[PDB]
Amino acid sequence: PPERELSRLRRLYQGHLQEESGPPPESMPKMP
Amino acid sequence: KAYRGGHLTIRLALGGCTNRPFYRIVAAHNKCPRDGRFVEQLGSYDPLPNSHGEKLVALNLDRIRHWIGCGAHLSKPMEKLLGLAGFFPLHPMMITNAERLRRKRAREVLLASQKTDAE
Amino acid sequence: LLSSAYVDSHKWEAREKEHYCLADLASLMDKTFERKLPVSSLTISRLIDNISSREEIDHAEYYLYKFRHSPNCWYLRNWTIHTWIRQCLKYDAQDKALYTLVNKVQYGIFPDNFTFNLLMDSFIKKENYKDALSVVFEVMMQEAFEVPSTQLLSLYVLFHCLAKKTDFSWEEERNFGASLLLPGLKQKNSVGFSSQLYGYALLGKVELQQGLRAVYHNMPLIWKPGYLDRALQVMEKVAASPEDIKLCREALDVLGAVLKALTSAEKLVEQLDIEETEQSKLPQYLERFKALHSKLQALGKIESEGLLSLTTQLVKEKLSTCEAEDIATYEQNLQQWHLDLVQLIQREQQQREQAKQEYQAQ
Amino acid sequence: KKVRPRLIAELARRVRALREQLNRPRDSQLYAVDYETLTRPFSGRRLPVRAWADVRRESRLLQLLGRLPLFGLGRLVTRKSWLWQHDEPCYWRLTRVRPDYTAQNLDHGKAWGILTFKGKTESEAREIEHVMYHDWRLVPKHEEEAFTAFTPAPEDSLASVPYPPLLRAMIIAERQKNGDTSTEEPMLNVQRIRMEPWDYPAKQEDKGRAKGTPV
Repeated sequence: PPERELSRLRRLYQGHLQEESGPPPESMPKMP
Repeated sequence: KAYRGGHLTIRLALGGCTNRPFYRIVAAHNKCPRDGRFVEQLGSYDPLPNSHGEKLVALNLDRIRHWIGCGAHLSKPMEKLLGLAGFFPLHPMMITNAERLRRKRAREVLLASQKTDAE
Repeated sequence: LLSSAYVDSHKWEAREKEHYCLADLASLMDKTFERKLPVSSLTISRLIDNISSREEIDHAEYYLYKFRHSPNCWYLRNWTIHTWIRQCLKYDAQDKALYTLVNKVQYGIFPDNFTFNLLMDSFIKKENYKDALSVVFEVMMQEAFEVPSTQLLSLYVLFHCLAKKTDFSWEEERNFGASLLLPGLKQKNSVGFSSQLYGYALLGKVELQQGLRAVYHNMPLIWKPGYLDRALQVMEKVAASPEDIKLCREALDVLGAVLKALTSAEKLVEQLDIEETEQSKLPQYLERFKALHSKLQALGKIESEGLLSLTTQLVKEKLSTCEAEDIATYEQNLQQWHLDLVQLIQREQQQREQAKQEYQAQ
Repeated sequence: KKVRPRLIAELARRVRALREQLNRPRDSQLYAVDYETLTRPFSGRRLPVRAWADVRRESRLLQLLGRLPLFGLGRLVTRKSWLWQHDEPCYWRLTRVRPDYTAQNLDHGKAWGILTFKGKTESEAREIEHVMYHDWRLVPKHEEEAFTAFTPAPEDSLASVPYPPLLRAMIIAERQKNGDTSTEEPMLNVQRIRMEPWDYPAKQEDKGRAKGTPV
């Protein structure tokens, strides 16, 4: 999502935030 | 038993015995008991894999389309079944839960490698 | 500052009245309130219209409060509000008119621009600029600077009180800043642009010291940050305007002192984290100020005369012309108020006549 | 077979309906709040945690209009939640106000107006919801022009989406069974499906009201 929309959500939920997650892996990982 | 308001819903009614669940897909008034009176049975769902390693799901698509066309709602587990069948789109939470599982296993794979590297 | 023709009360005292006894109307309203029934705007109109002593001023105030807290509080007419102020000035009760105006929420006293001038002018004649300033702060809270006459009288009272004032509380800088900005935006002259600069400077100081919410909360101001930036945009506009428009040195010194005091030296964040805060933009403002300050001095667009002195000249020039237009609208309101009042007296008569005829048959 | 009439049931039914109209609680009672505990003294129920900060900082609508002539008819009022959520102007244009005369400060009541949500104005006025919320701000007169200024962006929205995989295969299999040999892809028309934001003002006329039971 754009950076302005993430800033809008960080203000709306200021004080009750988690760490921002990035794009997920392209495939399902596997335990070696 | 006329209820105050309410509506029809396509949902899963639990059957079977202890540790052996079996679901019947039914259209029923949302206020009725889970396993009680229903309007029509629209299929079934066996969540336990059979001898062929399969989860069997029966869908009366003709009657499912009829009751949706008559104003029937869908429970969340029912929406996910229709998404898996390709009848509906994949539910937003099936997609999101899959991404969460990928991030979860990407951290475990990273922790495992860091441990082997230290070894 | 207002002529005698503007303050004259002959045409108001010549209004068509219905003689009543305050005690009678006061009793009729008491019975209606006990029955939890709505009172008519014509009843409160007669009660206020038939005041005849400083002692009745206190009784009428009690029923303006009771009518404000009644089902028909919205129907309080303008001629009743105008009359209430006229009565308070006639029986030397300016402290009562000012009390109800400050407590407009409890009494519903929302005067028009003409009535604001009569009350504010009375305090100016007696040189009671403390109370005249309280009227200006009420004109600002109601955003009633739509008439040029009210704009000039307000700027005159503000500059007269700012010259003597030295120590400012943040609640006073806010009220002074807003009272200087609104009439300044309406005046397209040197006194007008210097008021915008002066106003933005005081508001910009409150923004950085007390926060942006302390500026707009319960104020006729916008909730967008950058009041010091809008002060500099005035200096930019003056530098690209006809030579007739200039800026006073007293206003520029106020902004310079604010910028130097800020640069030299509940927890809810309202601004997006990607935007630049105002505290981080102070060095940029101080640089823009010194650049524009020298640009305006080379163009000869700085005025040496004081704001109070420059405003006094503007009043003598344009106030006489504004009184003529306000007196014209005042006469039009008296006639329209007379027609509207007659229709209320007739509608009441027909209702009593219709009731008598039907009640007798019952 | 003729059911015996139940007169006490009808009697009580009318007495209850009557007492609910003559003893109805007013807005100043239902929508009062204790700003220290953040509870409504009418029912003793606390407000949700996400509303605590605004309840202490923002104003109710009638707290703004009670200070204006004619209770602010014709003025523009916006909400702090709209200012934070949307960049396009969202506001009500007030047309009618019914103040709660029983409030000491006349800071409760109802209001009607014309809605302009995200730059699009409605055709008719209606009752405003969330009038009792601590969330309202008055647009200054000298800021109305700059606040309402809006340029409609081109509604370059998608017109059709595919069918789900199984539904598509069944629609195509039905074509071929009936002799149709078209190769056009089945498509769902989503133009008629106008998606409103979840914070779009709902119909206040069709909204209920808390029943009388003061604590």
